[PDB]
Amino acid sequence: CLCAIAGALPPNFDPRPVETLNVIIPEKLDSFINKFAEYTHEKWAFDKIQNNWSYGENVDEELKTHPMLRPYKTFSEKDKEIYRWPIKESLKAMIAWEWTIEKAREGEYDPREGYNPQPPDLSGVTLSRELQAMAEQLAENYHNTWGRKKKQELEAKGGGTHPLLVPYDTLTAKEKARDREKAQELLKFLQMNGYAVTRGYFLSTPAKVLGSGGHASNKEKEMIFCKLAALVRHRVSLFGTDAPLHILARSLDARTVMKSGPEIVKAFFESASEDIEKMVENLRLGKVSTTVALLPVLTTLFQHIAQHQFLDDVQVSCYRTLCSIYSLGTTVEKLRPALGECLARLAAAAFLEPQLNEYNACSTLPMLCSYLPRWWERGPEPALPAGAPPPCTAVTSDHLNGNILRIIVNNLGIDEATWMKRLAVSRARPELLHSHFIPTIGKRAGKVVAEEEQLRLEAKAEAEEGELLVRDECRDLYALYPLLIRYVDNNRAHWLPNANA
Repeated sequence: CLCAIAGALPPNFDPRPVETLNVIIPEKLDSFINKFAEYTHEKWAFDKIQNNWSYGENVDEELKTHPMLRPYKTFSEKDKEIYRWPIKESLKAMIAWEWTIEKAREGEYDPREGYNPQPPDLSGVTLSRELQAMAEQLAENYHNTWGRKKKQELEAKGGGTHPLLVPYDTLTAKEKARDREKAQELLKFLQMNGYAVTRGYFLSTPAKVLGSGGHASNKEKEMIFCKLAALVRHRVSLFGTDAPLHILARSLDARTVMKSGPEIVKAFFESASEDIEKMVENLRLGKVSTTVALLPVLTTLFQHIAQHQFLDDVQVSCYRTLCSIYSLGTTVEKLRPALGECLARLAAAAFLEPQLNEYNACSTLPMLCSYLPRWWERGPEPALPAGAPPPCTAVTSDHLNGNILRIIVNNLGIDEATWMKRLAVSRARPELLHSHFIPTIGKRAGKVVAEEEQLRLEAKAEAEEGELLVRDECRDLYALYPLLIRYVDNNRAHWLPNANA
């Protein structure tokens, strides 16, 4: 669910300060420290100028005076160290992370009584998001450092807790700002100096590729406890698939990879159903738009050869990849000829869902001729062979993408054959799937004879209601007839031409 949330975004404390005091800054950077300390005391005097503060004998807030308000040149270097200390500890903390801080780009309201700094405007500098992460993590350093000192201190005092004694990610954004702003000046002053400063979303997708690597670890499992977690991770891949550009195509290739490693098991079971949802993720892989994916078809051909022998789950996954072929209808060719080979494997002879998969696979005049022969077979109306022919019917619907309209009227005559078949079960439900193909196939005079089949529905309703009159003094046999007749009513939904009426 958290993955769904981040995917929606894509559209006794234990402080860890880095070691600081042990680290050694190069001495030439200390001259830079002179600069940041200079601006530090100058701007600090400047905010005091904002409130009309001035130098005086002693520390007296009510007197509008403060002794430290004296020029930076007046400081002894050791007094400068009092402001250098956060600077040196910060830069040493960065060198412990070995963040680069090096020479590069060229270096650079009534006035009040007393010392008068005229500061460069550091606060206006624009940190880059990588550098914003750097300031975020240095502020995280102030957080963990002054916070670790605060925890060891309060625990030394026998005290309880403080609001800031928290992991840095916890913070409300303005609390992040409380040290982020001090770091900003730390890094904003760096960028204003123009010095190179480095650690030395799409991240969800790259992490998905990392999931593909952990999936290679799952291939290591295919070599055969973590693997169940890999299965829940596959479920996460499904829910992430529900959330679903070239890197995304790379992810599609990863989907082909996981589909293949799953395909090794193709020839507990709920994880195989997760492999089916993973096949839907393969449909998402079809959505993305190297040739290794075509190899998946090559296993499909030999699996098709297994069909000649007459397990089934591999054929179902092939039906799902065929649904991805329907996505191609919403959208290597020799591998399509291999799909024609599997079509021959179905042509040799329950597997009707795989037949529909072939109808999806349809998405060259010889195909039209064999389809005409299939119409000749349609003339014959053992019905299970027609159920196999339903794939040829939907493939014929694919062929329309003319004469195929009148051929579709002949298909309506085949539906009349289905009506004669319907005069008195689950194969009839497969015929209802064929009726969905008729919905794809959607002349009135054929629907007039079909209306005569509706008259057969009237005779059937009459005999059935009369059977209910027998019930007044069993009906379930008439119920299934009412259901197939309801499928014929779905064919009437295909007939919905009302404007012509």
